[PDB]
Amino acid sequence: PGRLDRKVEIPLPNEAGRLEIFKIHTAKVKKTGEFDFEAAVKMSDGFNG
Amino acid sequence: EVIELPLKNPEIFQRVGIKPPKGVLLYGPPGTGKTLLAKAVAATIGAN
Amino acid sequence: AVIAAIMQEAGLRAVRKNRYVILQSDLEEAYATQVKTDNTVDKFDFYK
Amino acid sequence: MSRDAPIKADKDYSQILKEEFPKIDSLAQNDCNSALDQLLVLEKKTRQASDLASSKEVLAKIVDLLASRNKWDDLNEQLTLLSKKHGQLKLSIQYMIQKVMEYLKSSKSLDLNTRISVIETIRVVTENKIFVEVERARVTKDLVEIK
Amino acid sequence: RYSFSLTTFSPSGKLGQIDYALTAVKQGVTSLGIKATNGVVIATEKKSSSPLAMSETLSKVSLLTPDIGAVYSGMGPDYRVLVDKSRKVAHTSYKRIYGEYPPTKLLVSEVAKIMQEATQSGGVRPFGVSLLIAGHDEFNGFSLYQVDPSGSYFPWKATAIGKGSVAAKTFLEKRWNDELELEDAIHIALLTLKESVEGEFNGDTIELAIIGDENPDLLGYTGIPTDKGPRFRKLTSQEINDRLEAL
Amino acid sequence: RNNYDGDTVTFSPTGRLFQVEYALEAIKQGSVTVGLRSNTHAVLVALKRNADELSSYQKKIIKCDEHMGLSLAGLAPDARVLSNYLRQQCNYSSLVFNRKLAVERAGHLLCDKAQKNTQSYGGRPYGVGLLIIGYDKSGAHLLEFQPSGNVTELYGTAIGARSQGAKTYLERTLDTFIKIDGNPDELIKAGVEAISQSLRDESLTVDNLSIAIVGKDTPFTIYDGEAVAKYI
Amino acid sequence: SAAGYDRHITIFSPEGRLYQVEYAFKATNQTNINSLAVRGKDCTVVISQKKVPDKLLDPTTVSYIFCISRTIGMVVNGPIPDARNAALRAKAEAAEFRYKYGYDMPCDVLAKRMANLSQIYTQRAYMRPLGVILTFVSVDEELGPSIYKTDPAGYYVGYKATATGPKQQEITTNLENHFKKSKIDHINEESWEKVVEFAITHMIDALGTEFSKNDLEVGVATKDKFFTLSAENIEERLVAIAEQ
Amino acid sequence: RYDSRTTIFSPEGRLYQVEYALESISHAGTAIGIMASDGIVLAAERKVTSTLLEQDTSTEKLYKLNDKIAVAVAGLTADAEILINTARIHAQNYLKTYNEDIPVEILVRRLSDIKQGYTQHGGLRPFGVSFIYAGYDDRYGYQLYTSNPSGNYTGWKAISVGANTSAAQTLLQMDYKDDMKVDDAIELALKTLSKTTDSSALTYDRLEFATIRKGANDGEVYQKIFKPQEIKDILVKTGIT
Amino acid sequence: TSIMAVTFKDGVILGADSRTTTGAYIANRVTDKLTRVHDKIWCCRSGSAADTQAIADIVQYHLELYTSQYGTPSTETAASVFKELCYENKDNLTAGIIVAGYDDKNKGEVYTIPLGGSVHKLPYAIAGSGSTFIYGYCDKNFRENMSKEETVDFIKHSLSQAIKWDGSSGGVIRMVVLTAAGVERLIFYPDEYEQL
Amino acid sequence: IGTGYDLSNSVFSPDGRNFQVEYAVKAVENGTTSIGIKCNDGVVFAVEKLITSKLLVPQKNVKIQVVDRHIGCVYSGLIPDGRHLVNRGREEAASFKKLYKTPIPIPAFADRLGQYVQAHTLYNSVRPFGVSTIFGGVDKNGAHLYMLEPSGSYWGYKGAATGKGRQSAKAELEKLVDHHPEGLSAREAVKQAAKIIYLAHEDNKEKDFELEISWCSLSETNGLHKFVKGDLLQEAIDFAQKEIN
Ligand SMILES: Nc1ncnc2c1ncn2[C@@H]1O[C@H](COP(=O)(O)OP(=O)(O)O)[C@@H](O)[C@H]1O
Ligand SMILES: [Mg+2]
Repeated sequence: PGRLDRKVEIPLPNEAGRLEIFKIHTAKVKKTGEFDFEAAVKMSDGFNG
Repeated sequence: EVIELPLKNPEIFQRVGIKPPKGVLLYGPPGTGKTLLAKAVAATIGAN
Repeated sequence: AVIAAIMQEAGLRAVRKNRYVILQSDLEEAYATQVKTDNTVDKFDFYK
Repeated sequence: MSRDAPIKADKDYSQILKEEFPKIDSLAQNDCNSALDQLLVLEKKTRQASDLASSKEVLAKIVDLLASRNKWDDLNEQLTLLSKKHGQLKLSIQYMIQKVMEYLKSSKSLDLNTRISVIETIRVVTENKIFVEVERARVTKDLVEIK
Repeated sequence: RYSFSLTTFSPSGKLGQIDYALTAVKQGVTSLGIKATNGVVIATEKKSSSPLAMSETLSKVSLLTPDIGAVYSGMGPDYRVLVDKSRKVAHTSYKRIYGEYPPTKLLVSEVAKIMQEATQSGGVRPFGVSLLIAGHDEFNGFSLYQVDPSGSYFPWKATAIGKGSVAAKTFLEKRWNDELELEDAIHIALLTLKESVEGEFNGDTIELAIIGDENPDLLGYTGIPTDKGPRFRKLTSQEINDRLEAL
Repeated sequence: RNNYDGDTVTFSPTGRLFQVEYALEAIKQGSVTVGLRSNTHAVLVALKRNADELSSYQKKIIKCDEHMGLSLAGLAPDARVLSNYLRQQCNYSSLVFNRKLAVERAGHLLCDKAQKNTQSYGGRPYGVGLLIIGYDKSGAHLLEFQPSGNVTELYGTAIGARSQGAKTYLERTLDTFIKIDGNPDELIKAGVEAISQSLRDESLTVDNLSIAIVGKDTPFTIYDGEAVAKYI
Repeated sequence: SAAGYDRHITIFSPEGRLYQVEYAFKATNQTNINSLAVRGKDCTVVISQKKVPDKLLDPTTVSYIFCISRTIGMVVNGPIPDARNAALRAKAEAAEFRYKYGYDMPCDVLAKRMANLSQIYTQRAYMRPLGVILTFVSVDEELGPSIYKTDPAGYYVGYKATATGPKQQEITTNLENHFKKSKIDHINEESWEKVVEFAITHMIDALGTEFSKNDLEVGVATKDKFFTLSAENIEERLVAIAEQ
Repeated sequence: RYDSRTTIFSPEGRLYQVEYALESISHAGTAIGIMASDGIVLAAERKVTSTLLEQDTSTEKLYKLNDKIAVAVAGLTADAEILINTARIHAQNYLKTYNEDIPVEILVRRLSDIKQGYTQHGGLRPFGVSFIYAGYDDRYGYQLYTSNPSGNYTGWKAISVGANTSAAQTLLQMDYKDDMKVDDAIELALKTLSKTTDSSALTYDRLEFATIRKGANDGEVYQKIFKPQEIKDILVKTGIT
Repeated sequence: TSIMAVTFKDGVILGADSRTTTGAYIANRVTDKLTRVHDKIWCCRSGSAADTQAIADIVQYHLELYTSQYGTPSTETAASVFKELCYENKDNLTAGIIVAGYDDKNKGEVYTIPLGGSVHKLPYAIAGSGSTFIYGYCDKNFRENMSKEETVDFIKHSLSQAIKWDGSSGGVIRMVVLTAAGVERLIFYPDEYEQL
Repeated sequence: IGTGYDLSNSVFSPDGRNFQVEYAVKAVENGTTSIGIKCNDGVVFAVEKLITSKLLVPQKNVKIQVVDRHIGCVYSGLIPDGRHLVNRGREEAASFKKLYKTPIPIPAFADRLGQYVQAHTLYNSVRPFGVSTIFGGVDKNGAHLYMLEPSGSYWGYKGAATGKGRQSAKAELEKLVDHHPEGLSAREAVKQAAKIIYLAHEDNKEKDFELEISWCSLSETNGLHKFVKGDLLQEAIDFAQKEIN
């Protein structure tokens, strides 16, 4: 104690957390219009960013 | 709460007398993006 | 060790509340958190 | 809020009853409560983004309510009741609360009305902690200035 | 290597499964017994790790027979079977041979005998618990005994077992007298147990019972004066409160 | 992996049992026999081994009943047991039901026997493959028994050591011998042709052949010596 | 750690607790469902989630809630195999008690004989412990509403309300706050229906997810009877919540 | 090694299990039988103690098996419990069958056989109990045996089993005599016990005693477990207290 | 002890005489012989008392499990469970049991089990030592699918004849109506039926 | 995963699984494709039986069996392990006929089977069964089709699949359910049953197959089980060939 005193746990992005992660990424690369993000998140259940 | 509060004012922690608290262990499965969060915390403070 | 950690959480919460001193509410909340002894038998409650 | 088709489907519902708005507006003079309930059917649903469907209707309605010297009491009870019961997404029901501040702050319909009314708004959103915790600032400044 | 049969002895002697069973016992709740000259008081504390769980549902003080109750320290599941097997042997061996409940001394041997079998076989584990059994009979007086998962029994004036044993034991050593009332013995009991926990000590969560003198109240039938009521009596919370207030 | 091969009650990750696969390997390690059949007859032809040339052979053909019989390939201990049990089933059928036990049902009971020891601790997969023939009401049938217990109806099959040369041969003539009917002799002939190609570094002798025939109007009979010297 | 004796429930650890018996408490989150039961003032309601991940399954055979005997329910968490075996045993026990002792078997006597049976499975090495938490519900002939949770170790303890599953802790805290503020140990609602409504409200809150009439299965104990509700009776209760 | 079953042998023809089971008996308290030609005295030391242990109303290593033969106990008490009960049944079974009490030699033989059986047969522990037998039967008079946990027996005129076996035996044979006396025998157990034990108090609370005599009455045989207050009384006389 | 079970359009009504006889002494005046084994299946007992009693409880245990495990039991189903016990204990027990029950899909069904054991679907059954005097009355006056009131009258008359002509029949006239509406008890006193 | 915990079928792993029981499922994967199509008036079973040597007699080896006389079963996995499971299912059904004198309810059947798998995961000298068994029929309560997994777990199904080609098999099965809300008429569900197995035989392209389809129908078999044979089976073959090209 006095070096590390607090522990902050990081878990996974949630069912509506996973949603946000798509949005940053699609913008970053090139795309022709995509909108299927409501389905894609269910397929991608339990994924890391 | 851990970092930002005592940095602006060490002044409140000093009134109470309890030490301003430091040391955070970040953990979780890889790809969590906790190194990305390292940036976001210090982005608010504009900290180096 | 358990006593040093109760006063530790007592001063931390105080700062969150934006009060300058501890202060019976800060002592009481922090008391009940980290009493220690029996805190992993919640799901192994065949133990008693 | 999952899928884009169910939000649209509530906007259809909202739109048909906006034609009938002059009929709703007539029943508000008879008694204010009667006029609220027909709109409450579409906003109170399990699904979210329903006061963003129904945004077009309550934008006009809260001006009549505000402007009167009695109807703004039933207006405040309505704003608190949406918060607690549903409170839909972070922007939905939260919009109606926010629109009350704009119209209220500029109008000053009476001084007695304005002074109490602001207290009522701030009350609920101390409790809240999302998007109207940012809007909390807006109405706390306005109130503190009067005092 | 000698640890993990029941069949393997160490070079130094003893069997490991018995040794490891004793470890198990000491993890359980703090329970204690004091022999008096007109009673025996037997006491334990209880928990459930969730307040939602009711505390009468559990019973950690159980009358074995009307004149002999018991407690434990150790694993919960093992107690409940072993008490069923004990009541059931109590009838077989002795409530058809005397036509009523057996003396205390007898029944200690019979329960100790089920332990001896749960060591004797291999591929059958010992029981996880150590009992205190206290009861009263008409020839040896009031009495107290410890029955270990070893299949050995030891007579005791006072003893404690479980987590708070080592501390409870030294407090008992000092404070015990050779002649105490039933009433004084209860006060030494509540107090001893209050060493183990404070601030969550109340009569609700403390189960404390006695084997005292006959009660005509729980006999349930009247007009036959040539049989004695239950020597065992369970005390309630509110009654424990009278004694805890009176301290 | 190869460490789950210790016992039969334990599975491997990909899911096998190494013991059943091993019992299977044993069939190959033993004797060779070639089975084939026709709509009117069933014939087994098998190579008998001898330890040395002061040995006078060990028969591989077990008459089950006067309408059923089998050959063996692999462990001789294993075989003695399964045959004895099968003989019990035919007598049972006769006794209680008055019926020549059908070849189709029979293999399935054989399969049931097999699986008892595969499930259980103790026992062992039976170390032998058997080719069972019979002629019932539904004509000839020829069954292929496995250590797993799977029973497989064929026109012609062969098992045992280096038996694939009979299988390549039978495949070539398949439909040819199916047409051969009403002529027991010719099916014996074809069968000798099939087990010749399988052999290599040995050729046939009078006492290496045991030819086992049951057909339409003939019982099960095991032929030996001077009844296999028309087909030497 | 390891060495022997996570391979045996008849051989102790140097801890004094059997490691494989502890694994049955880690085998209870396997199907990822959560249960809630609460007590009324003459009924017991128990609700556990239904997962039908594919349209191939029929939501009428997907259940975890069982009729054990006329007056007795059970909801199971953890795998289907030990669920059936436990349920069977219970069905057989309930049935037996009656011919021996006469009347309907109390929730408590059933729970206790199943707990004693779980402890035996751990006693012997030739039988493993079960892999389920059993939460039994009945309204008793003389003790009225009763919930007894029997864990796969052979521990059994009663409840005012209980929850089980992997998201349990969240329902458990939700319930602590509720029963503490009212200052009672019961729900004071006097029909079975408004007690089913309250239970729906509370599982929605705790987990934080709206559920559908194809994702709930609800069994209701009243005095003298037990029933499992179909999807269309379950909707009545839902539409009651959805506009009050 | 060749620990792993009890139905194995070793490269040297020892069996580790028989040796290990034997060392178990030197973990439990001293037990002494001294035969004299005017009685046999059994004396034993306890292996447990404390001011709240009751041991002043009870015996737990002197059991009368039947009415003319008794044993002192050394070894595990759990192991001991079952075999004492079996031994008492067979001694007394003889009683029923033949309507005269069992001879000493037969009863020790029987119980040794039962012992041996647990090593010989099955997948069970040997029994780690060494019983000192003291009997009277009119065939050989006074008889002293002890049985090994290996499961065999040899007669004795003095023996000591239980803790500190080697030390006790040396002590006993320095001061023993063949003529002897029963009263000199009591004093001898008390003599040996002072030295052997690791408790320097050596008071009544640690001590068990029974003397079996045929000089007690005449034509009659008396087994007397002494009571705790007699055990105290004799400690003054030998001067240890 | 005449017991009977008669079909009608909406169900089946089981009828009984509650006399219980150990020789010329009446052992108990009033004992219904109609003993429920399930909610909507009930049974009638005649012959040796003790034997039928023993058997009955054994049937309730089978049907407690049938409900529990495999969903609703049937009358057909139930009567088979009688037939099994009686037939295997044909040398130790003598039980004359009429099993009848009301289905919602087959309507009322009556299966009699005679003393050796068989199953016999029939519109009507009479069994016991009191039924052997009313055989003549029952066939002639019966017609299928009466209405309940008319049904009651026929049953009532037959069991009342049976007391007049059999001395081991007597006590109150019990009936248990097994209908969709529930289960209804009916009871009748001698003042009423001796006349009718 | 880790070492140990596999070996013995009653050792629980630190993961809350029993590895031995999983390892069985993997053995079932290798077996030949089977499906069941439930209907609103029947059940259909179809199966992929590979012919692996052409000296085999055609239409003569089957993994279709009847149980009692009203319930169809078909298994995947290891064949003789699958024969024993249907075999205990015949003893149970048969016992049932003496005691209760009625055909088995299909859910009643499922309960009994589910217990047997659970017992051979319950000891240390028995072996966990390495088979699935799709089975069902039509009884008093209309049509029901169940699938029993080698874990000792079962459920009702509107469509069940097991085997190698089981992923392809589920894709077509779902489609059937959506275009047909009634749950598809039984007759046409035979022709459909052929086509789905033809598409699954393209993940097993190397070996020939023989198509065996059997059914149980209230309407067109009088509530009895019987195999589909002759011209009827021919139509199902011809339809399937058509729609795959
Ligand atoms: N919360 C998030 N929002 C957007 N991108 C994210 C988020 N979380 C994870 N990512 C993505 O994952 C990548 C890897 O995370 P990084 O910070 O390198 O992780 P770790 O140390 O946990 O491996 C990120 O650079 C980013 O692209
Ligand atoms: Mg990093």
